[PDB]
Amino acid sequence: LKDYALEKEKVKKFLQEFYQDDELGKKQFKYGNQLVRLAHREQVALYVDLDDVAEDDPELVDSICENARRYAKLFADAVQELLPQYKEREVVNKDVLDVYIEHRLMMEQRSRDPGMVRSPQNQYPAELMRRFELYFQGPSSNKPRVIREVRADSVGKLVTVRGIVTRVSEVKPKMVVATYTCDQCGAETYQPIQSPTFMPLIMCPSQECQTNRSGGRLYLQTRGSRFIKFQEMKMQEHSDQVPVGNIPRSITVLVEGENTRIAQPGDHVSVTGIFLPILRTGFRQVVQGLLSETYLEAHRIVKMNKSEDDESGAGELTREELRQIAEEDFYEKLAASIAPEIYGHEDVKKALLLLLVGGVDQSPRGMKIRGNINICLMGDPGVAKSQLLSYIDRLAPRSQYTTGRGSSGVGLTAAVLRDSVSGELTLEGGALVLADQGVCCIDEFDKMAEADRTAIHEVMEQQTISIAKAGILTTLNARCSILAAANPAYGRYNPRRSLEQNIQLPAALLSRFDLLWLIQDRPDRDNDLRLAQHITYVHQHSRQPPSQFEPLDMKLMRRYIAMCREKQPMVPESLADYITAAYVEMRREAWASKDATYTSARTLLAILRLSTALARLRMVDVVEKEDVNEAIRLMEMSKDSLL
Amino acid sequence: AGTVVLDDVELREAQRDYLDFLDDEEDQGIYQSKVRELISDNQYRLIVNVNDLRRKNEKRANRLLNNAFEELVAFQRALKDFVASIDATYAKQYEEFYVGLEGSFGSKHVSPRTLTSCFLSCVVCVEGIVTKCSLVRPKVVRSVHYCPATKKTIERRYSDLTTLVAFPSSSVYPTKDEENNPLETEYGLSVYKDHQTITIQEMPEKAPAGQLPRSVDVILDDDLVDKAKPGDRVQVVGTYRCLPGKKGGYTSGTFRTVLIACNVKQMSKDAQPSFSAEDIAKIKKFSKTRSKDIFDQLAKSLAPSIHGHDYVKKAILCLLLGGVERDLENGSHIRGDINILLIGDPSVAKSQLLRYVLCTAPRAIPTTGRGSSGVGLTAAVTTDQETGERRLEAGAMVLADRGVVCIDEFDKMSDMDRTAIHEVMEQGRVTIAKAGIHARLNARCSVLAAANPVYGRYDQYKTPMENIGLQDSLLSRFDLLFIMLDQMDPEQDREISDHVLRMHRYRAPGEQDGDAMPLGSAVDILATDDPNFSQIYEKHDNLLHGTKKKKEKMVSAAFMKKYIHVAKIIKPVLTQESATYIAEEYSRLRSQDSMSSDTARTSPVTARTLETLIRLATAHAKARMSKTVDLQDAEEAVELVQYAYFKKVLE
DNA sequence: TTTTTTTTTTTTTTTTTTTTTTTTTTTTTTTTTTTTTTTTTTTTTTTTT
DNA sequence: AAAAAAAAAAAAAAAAAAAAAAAAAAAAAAAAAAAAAAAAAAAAAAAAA
Ligand SMILES: Nc1ncnc2c1ncn2[C@@H]1O[C@H](COP(=O)(O)OP(=O)(O)OP(=O)(O)O)[C@@H](O)[C@H]1O
Ligand SMILES: Nc1ncnc2c1ncn2[C@@H]1O[C@H](COP(=O)(O)OP(=O)(O)OP(=O)(O)O)[C@@H](O)[C@H]1O
Ligand SMILES: [Mg+2]
Ligand SMILES: [Mg+2]
Ligand SMILES: [Zn+2]
Repeated sequence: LKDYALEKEKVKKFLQEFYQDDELGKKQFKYGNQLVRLAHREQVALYVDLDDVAEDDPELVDSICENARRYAKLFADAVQELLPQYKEREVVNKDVLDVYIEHRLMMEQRSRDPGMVRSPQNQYPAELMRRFELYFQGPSSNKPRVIREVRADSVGKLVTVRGIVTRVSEVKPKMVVATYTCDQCGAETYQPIQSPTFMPLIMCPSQECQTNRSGGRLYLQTRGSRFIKFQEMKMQEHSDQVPVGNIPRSITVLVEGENTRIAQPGDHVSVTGIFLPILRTGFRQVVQGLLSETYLEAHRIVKMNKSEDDESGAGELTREELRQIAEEDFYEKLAASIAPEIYGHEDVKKALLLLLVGGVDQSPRGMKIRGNINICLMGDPGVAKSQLLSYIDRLAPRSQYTTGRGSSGVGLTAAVLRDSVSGELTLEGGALVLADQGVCCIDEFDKMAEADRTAIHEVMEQQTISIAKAGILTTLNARCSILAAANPAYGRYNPRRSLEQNIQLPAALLSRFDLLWLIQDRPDRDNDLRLAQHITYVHQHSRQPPSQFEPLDMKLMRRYIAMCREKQPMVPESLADYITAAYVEMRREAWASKDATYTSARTLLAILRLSTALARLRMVDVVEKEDVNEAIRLMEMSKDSLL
Repeated sequence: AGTVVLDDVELREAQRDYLDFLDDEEDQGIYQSKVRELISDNQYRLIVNVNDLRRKNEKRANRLLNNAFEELVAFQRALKDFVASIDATYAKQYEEFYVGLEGSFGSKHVSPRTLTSCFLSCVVCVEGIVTKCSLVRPKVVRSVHYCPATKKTIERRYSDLTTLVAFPSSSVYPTKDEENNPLETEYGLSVYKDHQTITIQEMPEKAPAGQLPRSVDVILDDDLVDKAKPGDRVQVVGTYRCLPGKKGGYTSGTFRTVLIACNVKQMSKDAQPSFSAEDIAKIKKFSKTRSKDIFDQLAKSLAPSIHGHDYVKKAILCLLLGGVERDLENGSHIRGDINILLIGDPSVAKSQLLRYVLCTAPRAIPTTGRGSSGVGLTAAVTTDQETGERRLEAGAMVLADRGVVCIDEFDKMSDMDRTAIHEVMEQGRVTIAKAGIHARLNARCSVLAAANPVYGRYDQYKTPMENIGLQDSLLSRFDLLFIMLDQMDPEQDREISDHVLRMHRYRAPGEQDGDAMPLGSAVDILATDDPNFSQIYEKHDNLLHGTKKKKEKMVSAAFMKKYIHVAKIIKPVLTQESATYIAEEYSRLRSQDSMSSDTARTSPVTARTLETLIRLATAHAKARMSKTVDLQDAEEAVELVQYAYFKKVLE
C-alpha cells in the first residue's frame, strides 16, 4: 500500500531535525547527538521515543504501531545510512567484532569496481555490520494492554504490557549471521538466521568456487559470525487485572541485545515490543493450518512501581528533598509514612523503617557479620501484622511475601527445573532467593514447616541456603532480612504464662531476630475509640485522617531509603564504652528477671546494627550516641507491652 | 480444477430462508434487535435460538441441525447480508460473521459418552467439564509479503480447511518471488485468527459410577478461545466432525473426531441476569415502598423451609449482600466480605442453610471437612509435564472468587487446612509459590462454615471457648459466629414440628398429582434440556401450604435473586452519624464491664469486629438500596454483633 | 503438643509399544511429423504425308 | 490435324529414421503419543506426658 523509500526519507528527516530543550533548556538535536555517539561506537542502543515522532508526524506513529517490524527495519536502515555523515573521527576499535567489520569494509573497498554491478548475494548482509540496535519507546497515547488480551488481532503490532517477571533465562549467544569459510576459495559465506533453528551450509556459493566447479566445502565458525546477547523471560499478569475465577496468564518475552540483564524474576516491569509469531512447524499437528506460538519481542523494558530503577541513578533531586533530609524529624516523618492507614504502632513503624534501611555489613578478616535487621511481630489477632507486612512488601525494592504454607519447601528455597533455550536443568530460586538483597515477609511464622524454619535459621545467620538433596547440590545466596509475623503460643497472649512460653520460639530462632516485638491489644475506652475513629475515617474516605505532616508517597519513601542505603557509617571508638555498658546492663537485667527472653552476643550486634541504621537515616558518616539511645529505646519498647 | 457454482438451488433457498428468519421486523423484531445489538457492542457472532428457527421454519431447523456446515455457511452469508443492509460499514469491517446456536436440541443434546458416530456433521450440544485448555495460538488466515527487490507486495489467503481435505498447495507459505527474490512477511498487515483446543470430559457427577470417563476434543476459533478454563462446567454447541489424517498411502480407517464450537457458555447461575424494564421498575418499587422493614422481609424469606434462626438468616442475607471493599491509593486493601460460622447441636438445620446458599448464591462452592485438603482448597502448583513448566491450578477458594465457599463440618477439617484458609479469609488472596513460579491469586470469597462443638453436642454449662474448639486467631476472622442450639422447649417443638410436618406434605402443583416419585435415571437428563445453562417474574409468593395465613408476605425466590443482584452492586457510603455510633459502639463492646457476669465471649472483640460492624451496616444499607449507611443500618449491625458475640453460661 | 514410620505423589525420567507419518525415485517404448521414393494417371511439348 | 513420345505432375502408398511424447510407479523407517514403573523428596497420622 505505501512506499518505503518515502518512509525512509521521513524517518531520516525525523532523526536529523528533531530537537528538544532537554539539556538544561539548551536546544539539542535529540537523535543527531546519538547518531554521533553511535557512529563513534560509544553507544549501541538507540531508543526512538515515538512520542517524539508523534509531535510532527502522528500518521507515521500509526504506521509504526501497525507494522512495527517493517519500521524497526526502516529505522535501522535510515540510521545506518546516516551514520557515515555523523562520524567526526575514527573509531578506536574497542572490540573484536569491530576488527572483522573493518577488514570486511577495507576488502570491499580494495576490490570495489564502483561501476560494476555485483550480484545481490555478493554483498554483506546489513545485520552483519551494524553494531547498533534500534528500539521503540511506545507512544504514551497507547494505553497498556493486558497479557490475556494481547491476541491474534495484535500480531505484528507494537503493544505495551506490564506484569511480574516470573522467570528469566541466562544470557546466552544467539546466532544472528552464521559466517562460514571455505576450504578452497577464501571468500566468506553469510547465513542470516531468522528461524529458531537452521541447517548449516555445506557448499560454498562464492564466485571463485563456482567458476572452478570445485568442491568448496564450507566450515561454520563462531569467530567471524554475529551473535547477540539473548535472553528469554516469562512475564505474568498482575493480580488486580486477572478475571474473577482465573489464574494469571503468562507471555514469553524474547529479550536480546542491550535489553538483556534488566529484568530479574520477581520484578514488576512494563515491556514495549512487537507481538510476533514463531511458526511452530514440525509437530504432528492435529489441525491443518499454519499455527504458531507467540512472543513479545522486547523493545523497551522498564522496571516499575516497586522496582523502579532510574530514580537510583537520579539521586540528585529538588532542593526540597535536601531540606526534608536535613530536617531533624525526618526519621519520625519516614516512620509515620509507613502504612498511614494503620493507626498507632509508631515504634513498630520506626523499627520497620530500620529494617528497610538496614545496618552495615562487616567483613573483618574473613568473618562476616550481616547488617540486616530481622524483625518478628509477635502479636495478638487482628492487630494489623499482616497489613504492615503487606505494606512493606509493596514498598521494599526486592521483597517477597510468604504466608503459611503456599510458599513452603522449594517455594522458599531453590529447585532444579528444565529450561527451553538449552533444555538442561536450571536452578530457580524461591522466595528467599527472589528476595536476595531485600525483605522476605513471612506471615504466620509460627505455623511454618520445621524444614523451612531450619532453612530460615541458616539464612538468617549465614545468609546462604545449603542444599544437598538429589538433583541439587548448591549453596544458594540469600542476603535477605526477615520480617516475620506470628501469633503467641495459643493465638493470644496469656499473661498467666511466661514470656517465652507464649512466644513459642526456641532460643536460637528467638536470637535470630534483632527486634522481636510483642503486640498486645488490651481494651481501653479512649484508645479503642481513637482506633475506631481512625478506621472509620479510612473506610469513609479511603484515606487516613489528615495529620500535621502529609505522609510521603511510596516513591519518595523508596528514594529516601535508597539514598540512605549507600551511607555506610562507622562506629567510633568514643562510643565503644557506652555501647559495651549498654549491652552489659541489658545482659544483666536479662537474667536478673524471671520473664526475659534469651540474650547473647547477638543482642550486642542488634544494638550495633540498629544504631548503624539510625545513623544512616541521618545521612551521617559516624554513629553518635543518640542513635545508640534510639536503638536501646526500641529494644525496650519491643517488650514494653508486657507491662 | 477450479470451478464456481453458477447456480446452487439449495444454497439459494437456504440463504433466503435464513435472511427471512433474521429480518424478523414483522414478528416483533427479536433478531432484528439482536443484530443491531451486536453491531452496537462491536461483536461478530450472532447467537441464534434454534427454537425460534424451528417455529419460523421447521424444515430449515432440521436441515441445519443435521447438515451443519452447509447450513451454517448459508446462514452466515445471510447474516452478513443482513448486517450490510443494517450497516454496510460495520459489515465490511469484518470478513466473516458467525452464527452460534442455542436452545433445545432434541437428540442432539449429548454428553462426551453418548456423542457417537451417528452425529458426524450434525450440530450437537455437549455438556461437560474442561480438563485441558491449550495455549491460544494465532493461525494465519492471510499472509502479506513484501519483495524489497521489486517493491511488490503480495498476499496469500488460507481457507479454513480444518475438517476438509487439504492439499499441500493449500498450506505453502511463500518465501520467494517467482524470480527467487526473498520475500519478507508483513506481520502487522497479515491477518491471524486465534485458535485453541480444549478437551471436555463427562461431568464426574453425571458419568456412570465406577467407569472411566469419556472426553471429546473441541476446537475454538476466534472470539471463542478464552471462554473456558480447566475445571469449568461448560456447554459447547458445535459441529461434530472427523479430522483429516496426514497424506499417507495407507489408512487404518480411523478418524479423529472433534467438536468445532459455534458457542460456549458457562453455568447460567453465574451469568449476568436479564433485566426487563418491568423488573427494574418492580425492584425500585420494592425498595422505595418498603424501606424500614425491607431487610427483615428479605431475611425471613431466605430459606423458607427452615423454621427459626432469624438472626442467622439476617446474617446470611448480609453475607449474600456483602460490605464494600476498600482499595486505598497506596494499594492497601480492606475486605468487604462477611465470613459466618455456625456451631451447633446435631440436626438444627445448619447443613440446610449451607445448602440453601449453595442453591441461591452465584459462584458458591461446596466443601466438607476432609473432602478438600489444602491444595484442593486454595490453589496448587504443578508442572506441565509436557513443557516442563510450572502451572497454577485453582482450588476451591479461588474458584469461589466473588462467591461463597460453603464449608460443612468445618470442625472435622484438619488444622493445616484451617491454617491455609486464614490468609484467604482476611486478605482475599492465595499466595502460592514453588521455585519456578510465584503468584498471588485473587480469592475474594466469603466463607459460610458449619461446625459442631467439641463433644458433638453443645454443653450449656461450659464456656463457649471451651466448647468451640477453635483458637482466637481463627475465630476472630469469622466476623459472625452463631451458636445454633437445640433447646428442647416444648412450644419451640410445637412450632418446629408443625413447620417440618407441613413441608413434608406439600406437593408441587401440576407436576405432582398425588403419588409421584421424582427420580429420573441417566437418560431422562439428556432427554430434556439442562437447567444449568438454560436461558414474567412476580414479587411475592402466593399463599400456599408453606404458610398458614397472616398479614405478611414471602418474597419470591426469583425476585429475591434479581433484587439481591441489583443491590449487591450498590456502594453505600458511611455517613458521619453512622461512623460515630459505630465507633462508640465498638469501644463499648471491647470493654467487658458493659456485659453482664455469667456471660462469656463466643469470639474475641478485635479491630476486625469494628470492620465487621462497618461491613454489616453497609450490607444492610445495600438491602435498603440506600447509597448511604444510615443510623438504622448501624443499629442493625450492632444488634447482630451483640447477639452473636455473647452467650449465657448456665449452672 | 515436641519427637517418628507408612503413605503418596508430584517429579525425574526411562521403557516401550503401537500407530501413524515420512521418505525415497528414471527408463523404455511409441508415435507423429517430416522428408523421402515410386507406380500410375494424365498432360504438355516434340514430328509427319 | 492426329499420332505416338516423353516429361510433369499429381496421389497413394511406402519407408524411415528422428525427436518428442507418453507411460510405468510401495515398502521401509521413523517418531510421537500415551501408557506404564521407579528413585527421590515431600507431606500426612498414628505414638506421650
Ligand atoms: N491498628 C490498626 N489500624 C488500622 N487497621 C487495623 C488495625 N488493627 C487492625 N486493623 C484492621 O484489622 C484487619 C485485620 O488486620 P490483620 O489481618 O493485619 O490482622 P493480623 O495482625 O494479621 O492478625 P492475625 O494474627 O490473626 O493474622 C485489617 O483489615 C486491618 O485494616
Ligand atoms: N428449624 C428447622 N426447620 C426446618 N427443618 C429443620 C429444622 N431443624 C432441623 N431440620 C431438619 O433436620 C434435618 C437435618 O438437618 P441438617 O442436616 O441441616 O442438620 P445439621 O445441623 O447439619 O446437623 P449436623 O450438625 O449433625 O451436621 C433437615 O432435613 C432439616 O429439614
Ligand atoms: Mg495475619
Ligand atoms: Mg450437617
Ligand atoms: Zn570456496
